[PDB]
Amino acid sequence: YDGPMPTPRQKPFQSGSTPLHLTHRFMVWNSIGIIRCYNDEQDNAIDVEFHDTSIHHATHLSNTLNYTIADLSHEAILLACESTDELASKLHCLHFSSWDSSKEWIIDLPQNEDIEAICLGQGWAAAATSALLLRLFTIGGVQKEVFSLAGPVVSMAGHGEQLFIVYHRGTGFDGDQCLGVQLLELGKKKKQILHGDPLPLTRKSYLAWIGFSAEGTPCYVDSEGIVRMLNRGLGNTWTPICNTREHCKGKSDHYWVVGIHENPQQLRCIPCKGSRFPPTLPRPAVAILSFKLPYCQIATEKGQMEEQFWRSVIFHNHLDYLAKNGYEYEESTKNQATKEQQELLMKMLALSCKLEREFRCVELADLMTQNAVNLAIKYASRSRKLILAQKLSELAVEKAAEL
Amino acid sequence: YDGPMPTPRQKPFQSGSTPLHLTHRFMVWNSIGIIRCYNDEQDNAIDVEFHDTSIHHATHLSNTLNYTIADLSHEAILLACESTDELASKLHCLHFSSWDSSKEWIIDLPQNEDIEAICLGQGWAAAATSALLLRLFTIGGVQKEVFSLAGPVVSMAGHGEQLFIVYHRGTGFDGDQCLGVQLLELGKKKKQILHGDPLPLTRKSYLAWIGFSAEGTPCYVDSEGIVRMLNRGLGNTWTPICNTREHCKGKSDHYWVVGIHENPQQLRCIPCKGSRFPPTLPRPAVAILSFKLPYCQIATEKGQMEEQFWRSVIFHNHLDYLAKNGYEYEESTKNQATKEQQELLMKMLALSCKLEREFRCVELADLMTQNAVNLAIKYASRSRKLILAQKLSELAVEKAAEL
Amino acid sequence: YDGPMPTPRQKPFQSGSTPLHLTHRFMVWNSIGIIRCYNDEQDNAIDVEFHDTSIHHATHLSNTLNYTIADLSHEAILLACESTDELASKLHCLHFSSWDSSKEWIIDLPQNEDIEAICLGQGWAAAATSALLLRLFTIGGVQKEVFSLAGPVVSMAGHGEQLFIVYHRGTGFDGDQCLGVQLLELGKKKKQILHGDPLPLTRKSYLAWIGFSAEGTPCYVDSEGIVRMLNRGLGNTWTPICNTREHCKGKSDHYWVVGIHENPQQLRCIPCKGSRFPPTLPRPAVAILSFKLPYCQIATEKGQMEEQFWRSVIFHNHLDYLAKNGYEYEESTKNQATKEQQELLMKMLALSCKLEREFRCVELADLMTQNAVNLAIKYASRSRKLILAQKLSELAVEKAAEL
Repeated sequence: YDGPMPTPRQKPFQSGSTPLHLTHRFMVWNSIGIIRCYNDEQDNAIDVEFHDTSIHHATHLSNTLNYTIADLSHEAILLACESTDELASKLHCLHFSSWDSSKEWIIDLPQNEDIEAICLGQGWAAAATSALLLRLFTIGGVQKEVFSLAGPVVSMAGHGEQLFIVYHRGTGFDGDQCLGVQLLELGKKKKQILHGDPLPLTRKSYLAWIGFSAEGTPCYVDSEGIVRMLNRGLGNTWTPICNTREHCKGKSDHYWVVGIHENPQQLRCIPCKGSRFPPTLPRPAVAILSFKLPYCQIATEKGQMEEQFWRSVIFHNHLDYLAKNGYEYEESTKNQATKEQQELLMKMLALSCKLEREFRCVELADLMTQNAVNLAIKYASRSRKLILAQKLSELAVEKAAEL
Repeated sequence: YDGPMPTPRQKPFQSGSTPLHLTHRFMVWNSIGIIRCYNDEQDNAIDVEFHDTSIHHATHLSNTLNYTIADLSHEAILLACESTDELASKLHCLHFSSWDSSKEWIIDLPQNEDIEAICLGQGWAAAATSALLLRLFTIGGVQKEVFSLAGPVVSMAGHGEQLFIVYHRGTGFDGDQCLGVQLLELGKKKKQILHGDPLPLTRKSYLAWIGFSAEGTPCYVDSEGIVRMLNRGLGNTWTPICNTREHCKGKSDHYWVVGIHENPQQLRCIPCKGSRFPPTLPRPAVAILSFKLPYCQIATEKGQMEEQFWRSVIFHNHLDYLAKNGYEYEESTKNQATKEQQELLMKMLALSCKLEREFRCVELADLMTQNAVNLAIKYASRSRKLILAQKLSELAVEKAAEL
Repeated sequence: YDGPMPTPRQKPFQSGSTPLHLTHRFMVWNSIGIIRCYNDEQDNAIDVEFHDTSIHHATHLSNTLNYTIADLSHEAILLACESTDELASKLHCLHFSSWDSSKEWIIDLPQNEDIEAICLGQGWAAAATSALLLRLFTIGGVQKEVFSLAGPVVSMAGHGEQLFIVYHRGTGFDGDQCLGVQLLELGKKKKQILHGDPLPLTRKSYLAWIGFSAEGTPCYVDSEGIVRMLNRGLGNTWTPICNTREHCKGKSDHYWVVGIHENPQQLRCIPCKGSRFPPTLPRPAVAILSFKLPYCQIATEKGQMEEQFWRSVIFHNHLDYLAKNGYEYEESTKNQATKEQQELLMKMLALSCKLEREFRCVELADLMTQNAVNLAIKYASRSRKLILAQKLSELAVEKAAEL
């Protein structure tokens, strides 16, 4: 027939890695460091580098078992290899931060089970296998819980107690993938935050990179340069926070995401000219792109301030998440966020007042604090906006009644 | 091959509209009013009518931008048009209920982004775009939050703070659609009630109409005349409440749903002979169909009363929803519902008692109030049903212990 | 084309039944009893047997209506038949445990609606029909709620107030099924525990058996012998608890699951040589297989004890479920479970201490009770593990601070 064709399911990958066929490739490049693998026919070597030299010294390994998957954190180095006709699939952990004399452990998966993806969390490690199993391990080598995956894994990321799994929930058509996300919190109270929700992607695009921001919010990038971030303040939906194609000059130009930071806001990525991944040598330079939510009429003052407001809102939801889970957060960052947002609301209200859009001013005042609304009332008494001042006063009464 | 064939995904639509190819078509017909579009080669006009003349005067617009999507509420008129080679896709709002002198605003979507569906809520508006984005706007023109859709939108509806999105979650086979529902509450505490649950449809049918009842419960109709309603009292499942094919006399006869009302119960729709949608002229007459849940042996007294009981139960769940969300509800309606249900239970218990089904009587008494159970005990002492009276007494003891 | 092919959706089935084409087949074989159907051209008979003769006497029925689906519980016998050109699809219940003189009821489904699956709960019965409807009935014959199914049903099971539905959520490819699970609790507070989550299956396998353990935990088996159980302590994920292929000697050997028991742990199944289901005559013998979670390096002492620990953890989650839902549970079973787990942790800590893996000892002590940690501190003071004793002491301080 001549209709829709099933899209081939994309293969699993480690975020921040370059393809396996390269002689000198990146196994992982994140906010902790870089892991490179030089593999020809004579020898196979793995080199580990840390951005902060104080964390650990540079580590060089002789890749005898031919490790093809790697992840790096401030605690350990995680390595994995598939099975051969003689050896089993192995998970290798270099626990360099351990305070004891045993800084290494390795485990063999059962017969005919191959590791397809790994990720490192805070004090734990996870491995998705060809048996549609997810195996949890402590950073010291204890086997934790095991559960089955609803489909073949695509990529896996970890941060703190959070586990971020993207897998094939179905079969897409006409170039589209059919991906689902399983988001778990592996603390003392186990929670499945997302029960295989559909992962939004740009049409005819595939998954290019997943992970967490340094502050601990799940994020991912598709092959069309669209960067999306979990919106905890919007029912755990996914909000686009950047479009790396706006910084590209041609079709063959791409950006290779390395890390995401919310405070200060910066998207650390490698500019790539001619391909989607940078060559290992010479050392590529990390670029810093700004985040921009895809808002309408962003060239106008209204659209510009509206984008700044909602970007400030979503990039400070992590403070509430750190508070709800007992983590440590700076109360000063929370206060600066509110002041930054109340200033943008006040400037947007003054703009709507100049445009004789007084109903819009009351809508903006609904997002304001009680102090900001009281200030907007006196600004409305000024400039002879008498009815607007009355509507704002009635809004201030309603806000005080909500307490 | 000769097997299952992929079903073509149905295109987005506005509920209560007639096809675009008509010279004189309905853009939207709901419980607020009617919006018609007359478009030939000479001129293009849009006419707005309100069922209640006291709400607003009849509005006539010169459709210069060729708006093809429309929605209507007691607050504003929402219009949208796709992009051309010279103009961008635009969202136009006629805020006629505004108390200020600015009763109009329009916004341009970014390049190559087209509006595919719109809907109006209480004080807000939403637009699903070709970029798989959902854009939220206040009724006054402020851009609110934005998040990505898991698939191409099919239809969109709003009521109060609720957002009702139906989209393609996959690809169906053999005439079946693969639809998912995302139900959000956009109040001060954002909630995603349904994380893309599968939307039940009749086999080989497509989505024909979605929306909310006047009381605020999500409902939808498929192409086979099956009307389904969210059952908040049954874990947010979907319960069939009507079958418009029972009122049709032939295959070519159809009913075109306009609105759904829970108190009093009535399904307002347009009878259509020969097609699925009514012609614009002459003005079609609104028919009132009754709701009937698809219960077994409904011709018998037992099945008839069982259908009346569960229809009364599901059509009063909205009272609990209005109470939990601080909305205003009549306590008298809640009391009349319970009295209506306790009377049906009492008549079903008397029927089971006549049939010497005393175990069934105790099952019916489990659904009764403590006062109704006490009354059933004295009715069981009467007519010499001594063991039944003892079982009902032990049930009354258990009910008092649950407090 | 030459690519992925759509997998034909498997047909609905009753768990514990043998195919319909057999002259003498099992309609259901569970922990309550056996129901056999002998059907040739001369006569059609249904025989009911109870494992405990004290429950009820053996029942013999003349299958005049040609019932093809059956389920059995300690309360009633449930039978169902499809519709013919003269008769409707019927649901027949033999309420043998009733304390009244009416121990039978039957109901007719509407025109062109056929029963596809049934299941028995505590005091209720459910039937999934060809109209994509789920109909609830009390054990005495009262019609309860009705809601629509997101797809064609595959199998259905019930236990207490829990309803376990597996259905087709999509179309799989290359031999894979696309199954979803809807898990409901039908008590006085209706809950949808699983909103159509994807059902994990072994690749290229189909669903072979579903049901609940005697303690009330959902479980299911695929065609590759993998037995999975709901992990309530792991965010309602699914954990493999057995692999019946490890007990098979050849490809043609299979195990036919009958029941699952958590305390004592035993998987009751019928060994089958040459086919997937046992012949009705002679009476097959019920085998008892042990549960084994698929852990790595299970031949070693570490892997063996780690498997025993997590098997003990998951097979005692039902005690917490019985407690949260007011059911009756033995506090002695909960105490024996903790003692069994603290002993395994203590032996694993002593093993890690012998291997000079002191960081791993602290990880194991995190899973210990406060008394077990205090004991591990004195064991660390012994054998001159001074730093380990300090780390365990700081862990004991942190545990006391969590109260």
